[PDB]
Amino acid sequence: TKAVCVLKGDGPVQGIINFEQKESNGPVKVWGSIKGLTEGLHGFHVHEFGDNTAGCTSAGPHFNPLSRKHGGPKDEERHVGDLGNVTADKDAVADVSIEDSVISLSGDHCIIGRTLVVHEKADDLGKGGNEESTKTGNAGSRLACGVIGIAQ
Amino acid sequence: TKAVCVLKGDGPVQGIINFEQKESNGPVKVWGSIKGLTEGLHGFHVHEFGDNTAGCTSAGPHFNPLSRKHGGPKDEERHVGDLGNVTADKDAVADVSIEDSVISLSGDHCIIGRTLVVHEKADDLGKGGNEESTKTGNAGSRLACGVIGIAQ
Ligand SMILES: [Zn+2]
Ligand SMILES: [Zn+2]
Repeated sequence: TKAVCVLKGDGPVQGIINFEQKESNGPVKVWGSIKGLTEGLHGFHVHEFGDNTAGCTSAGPHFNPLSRKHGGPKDEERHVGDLGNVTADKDAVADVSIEDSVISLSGDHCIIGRTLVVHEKADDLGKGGNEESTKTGNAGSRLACGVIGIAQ
Repeated sequence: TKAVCVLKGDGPVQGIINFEQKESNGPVKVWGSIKGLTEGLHGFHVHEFGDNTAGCTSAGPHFNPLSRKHGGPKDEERHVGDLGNVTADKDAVADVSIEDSVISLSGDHCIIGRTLVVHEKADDLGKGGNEESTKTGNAGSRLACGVIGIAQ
C-alpha cells in the first residue's frame, strides 16, 4: 500500500511527500522533500477534506475522527492527522522522514482522499496554554497542500 | 458522502467536478464544469492512481479493478473508471451532469483518492475497431486532471 501527495500553495512552497504502509496495521512511513520553506520548524498535518476548491482553506481542520484535542504525534491525546513538525534547513529544504502509527492508508484512520498541509510556523504540539494550541497547535497559515492519492 | 475534484493541466483546461452518493449501495451523481476545451466530445475517466507527480501522466490507466475491456459508461463490459464523454459547447465549456452506478465513493469501486482526467479527443466508447479502443477508447492525451478528495 502506497500513497503520494504533491504540495502546492500560493507562495513558493512545493514538494512531493510519499506514504508507505507495508502492513495493514503497521506504521506508515512518510517521506519526501519540500522546498521554499523558511529555515526552522513547520506544522505538518493531515487535514479533514481533500477539497482544494478554495486552495488550502477548503481542506477544513486537522483530520480528527475521534474528536480529541490537538497534540504532538507521540501523545495519546491527538488528532489522527497530527504529524508534528518538519524541519527546513538553511537552504529552505525540509527532507521529511516521519514514521507514524496513528494515521493509516486503510480503515477508519485512512488519510487517502484527504489533504496534507505544511504550515507557516512551528506546531507547539498542544503545549502553548490556550485553546488555539489544543486546536491547531498555533502553527499558523497554510503554506502548501495537496490531496493524498493512491500510488504504486 | 461527497467528493470533489479540481482539474488542472499544462494548458488552459481547468474546472471543478463534484460527486455525491446518498446511499452506499446507490448511484453517484457527478457534476460541474470544465473550461478551455475545444468544442466537442472529450474522454472523461477515473484513472487508477491519484499520483500527480508527473502531471496527469503518472495517473496510470483507467481504473479497472475487475480487469475488463474499455467501454462506455452504460456498457456491461467496461472499466469502473469509464465515464464516457463530456461535451464542450461553442464557448469552450463543458457542463457535466452524470449519474453512474458502477463507480462508488466507498467500497471496492471507491474512486476517492484516484485521478479524474479529461481527455483531448472523444472516447469511442471502445467500439473503434483497433486494440487501443478497448484499452483507452482513443481519447488522446490528458489535458487536465486532479485527485479526487473527500468533501464536506
Ligand atoms: Zn491537530
Ligand atoms: Zn476505460
